[PDB]
Amino acid sequence: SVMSERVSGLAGSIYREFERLIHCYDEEVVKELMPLVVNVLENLDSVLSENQEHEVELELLREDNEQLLTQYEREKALRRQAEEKFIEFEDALEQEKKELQIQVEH
Amino acid sequence: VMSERVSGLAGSIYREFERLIHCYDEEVVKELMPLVVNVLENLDSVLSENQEHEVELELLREDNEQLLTQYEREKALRRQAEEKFIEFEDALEQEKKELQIQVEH
Amino acid sequence: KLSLNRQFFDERWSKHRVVSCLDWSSQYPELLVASYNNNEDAPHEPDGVALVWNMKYKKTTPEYVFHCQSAVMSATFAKFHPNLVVGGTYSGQIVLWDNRSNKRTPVQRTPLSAAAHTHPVYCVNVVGTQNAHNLISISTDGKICSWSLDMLSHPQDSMELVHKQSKAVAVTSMSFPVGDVNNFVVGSEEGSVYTACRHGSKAGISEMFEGHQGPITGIHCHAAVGAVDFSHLFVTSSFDWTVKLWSTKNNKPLYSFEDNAGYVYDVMWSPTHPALFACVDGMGRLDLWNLNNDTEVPTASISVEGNPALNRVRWTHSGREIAVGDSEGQIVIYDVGEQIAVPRNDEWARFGRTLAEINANRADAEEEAAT
Amino acid sequence: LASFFNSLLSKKT
Amino acid sequence: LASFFNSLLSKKT
Amino acid sequence: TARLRDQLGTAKNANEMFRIFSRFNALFVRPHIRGAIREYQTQLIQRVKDDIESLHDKFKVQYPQSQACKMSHVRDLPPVSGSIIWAKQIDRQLTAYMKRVEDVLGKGWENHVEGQKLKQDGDSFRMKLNTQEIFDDWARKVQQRNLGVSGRIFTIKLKVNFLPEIITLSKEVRNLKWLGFRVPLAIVNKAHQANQLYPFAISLIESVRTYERTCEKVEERNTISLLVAGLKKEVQALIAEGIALVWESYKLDPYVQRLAETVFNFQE
Repeated sequence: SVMSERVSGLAGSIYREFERLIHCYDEEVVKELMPLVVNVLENLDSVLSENQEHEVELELLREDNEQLLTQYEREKALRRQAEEKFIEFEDALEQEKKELQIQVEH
Repeated sequence: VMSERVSGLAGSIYREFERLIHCYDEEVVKELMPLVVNVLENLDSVLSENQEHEVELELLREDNEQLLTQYEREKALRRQAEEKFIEFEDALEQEKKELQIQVEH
Repeated sequence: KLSLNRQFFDERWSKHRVVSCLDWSSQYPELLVASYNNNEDAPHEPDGVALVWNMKYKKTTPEYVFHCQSAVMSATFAKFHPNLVVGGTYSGQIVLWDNRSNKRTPVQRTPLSAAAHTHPVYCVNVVGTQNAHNLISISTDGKICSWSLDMLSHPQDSMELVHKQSKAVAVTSMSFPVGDVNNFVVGSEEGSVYTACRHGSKAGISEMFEGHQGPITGIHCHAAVGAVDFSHLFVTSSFDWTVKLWSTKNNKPLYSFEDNAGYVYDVMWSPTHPALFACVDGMGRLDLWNLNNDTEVPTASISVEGNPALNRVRWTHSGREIAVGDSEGQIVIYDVGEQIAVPRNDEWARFGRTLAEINANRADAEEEAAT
Repeated sequence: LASFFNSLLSKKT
Repeated sequence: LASFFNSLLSKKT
Repeated sequence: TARLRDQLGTAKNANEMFRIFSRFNALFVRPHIRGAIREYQTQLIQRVKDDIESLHDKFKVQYPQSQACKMSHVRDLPPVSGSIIWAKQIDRQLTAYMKRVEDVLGKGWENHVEGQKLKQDGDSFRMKLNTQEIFDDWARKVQQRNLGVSGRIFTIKLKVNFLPEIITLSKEVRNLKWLGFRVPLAIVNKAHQANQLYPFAISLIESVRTYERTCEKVEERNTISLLVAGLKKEVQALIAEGIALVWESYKLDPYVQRLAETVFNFQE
């Protein structure tokens, strides 16, 4: 769990205020507030670390969507190019084999 | 909307703040307010951003899986069509040249 | 042509100081005030120091010496009292100097209260008439106060120039249109020219003028008067390596001049030729731009020897000479030729065709960019 | 979230 | 992260 | 095409040829018009490369050794913000030259024979022209410095508890907000605290310095001590009134001029 610069900065300001309040009045100011602060401070780092994983997963899976769409479109087009060349070859060479058949029949 | 874990930890620091305000004086937290509301607002806003990211993540993952499956089926159809084409090619050319050697006889 | 005329330097005072303001007296057109920052080598020496120089005499010594304990970075003459020199310093005092008094200490100064300026003052000027005129000064924090020139311990009127949910602007430059007392324009450190009104129901900053990406370091309204009015135009300089021409009727810049390869510090119009101004840069190249000749190339440019940064530039009232001020402290003065300085009869009409063409070109370029 | 700690503070000042 | 203010506290104990 | 081949007979300098090349850019989508202009493009690329190299030598010196730092310091620019400004205007000139070469070569300029090196060097130069790390280091040292404003308005000899260098931080806050940087809110509120108290603190330190300069004069010339003791106790009472005040107090606003005019009266 690597701490960011922003969480370290605001924790430094919290450290400043806590040192000021320790020096100003007594020790008994901090003794119950800092465990109620440090868990929130850990939660900030945890939610930022999870959020950055969400961002990188979003980018990779998004670009995989735009890969898939155009690849499927290209593949459909080249299936079509297989599906009329079949027809043209079929009726052309069927007409030629039919003329061959009738010329060999007579 | 305020999230419940931030609300609970907020209640923890609220009763702590009440303890320090009632215990010594009123200047205990006069330098602590705009720090702590910034920290709690940071946690709430980042958690809300996480909440948006989760639902858009599940949508794009779902139609990603759908697109993968339909592209795989398109691969199957394309390969089947090419195989049928080359088979029909060879068979018809085969009996055609059998016809022309029959012609030459 | 551009040629050298005179060189001004003082070893005791002007050494190791940056010139910060230049002006020529209207009553005495052969005089030039100057303003200098502090000397970091000699803390025992006065920080602010003002020098008055002369044209008629051959003497290299300055005619008057004034100084102040804080660094003065804005100095000017008084328009309707010939014996007064107004200075604006780093601390925010608006000091007043008198040549008739034998003391080089400032004879009057404003208090350093919240009613007056506490941030540095870069613009000081006197506007009004012979029987009615005030002293106007805007500090860096946007505070503008009006002073009577006979009694300096209290400002007359004071308000803060704000915009964008009352955020204070950072006024760095200042200009006044000819024949106007209530309306004027300011530069800004925030990179945006504003229009301001002195008194009225909309007394304060009126309008955005947008288009500079750097801190604006010098503005000047048009000053040459002839057959056709041109007082709505002004030219700004900034750190963006550009000089931009503007008009008060347009929210957008008319034309950007991009001949430089460095910071541009001041620009001001010629008081005689209508389509002529000069700009200075960080490489000592004082350029001359004639808009009736060409809109992309300086008409005449010369470089200061040793190549220092030229802070200020200021024409004379005759328009035949022009004074620059460098970063080491020598006020170098050039005199321009008669083929450039002298306006011809159709020069106003040629500029009256010029600006329209410039605007048309601007429109074309903008449409092209949009498409 | 300002209002609530604000009440916290002014509730007795 | 918990170490910082724990040290903050143990200064005088 | 013949209407476009009079360019040398019209343009005598590369800047107006740049301008007329920018104006007529959309005619070069046609391949015949693109092929018609080839001897101009090489010279234009060489001029742009010379400008890019000149700006490289401009960036060869650093900001402390530059004259721009001196000229910014004489114009009340803090040095961090001046460095940020200088690097951003260098980057803006680089982007303007990239716009120029995109205009000269038409579309697809990044894949050209000459545009490939230009685009690669522009990318590698813009990687070195970012200003994030210097801003982060400034933010860290400001969050290490702790220029506080809180406390009593006097400190004991008489002096005011206010460092005058905190107004530099307010200048950097009001400059860096303009340049798109998101400074933390505590620093912005500290800058607000400095900018509120700065004229009052300046008047306080000026009145205190005036009071001690006239107190030295009073204690030097002791013969007139009976005449000037009428308001000396008055301004001492004002000082003792201000002893209880702190910087957070809202009663300092009448107090500063209520000290000031008495100091001026005692001077006069």
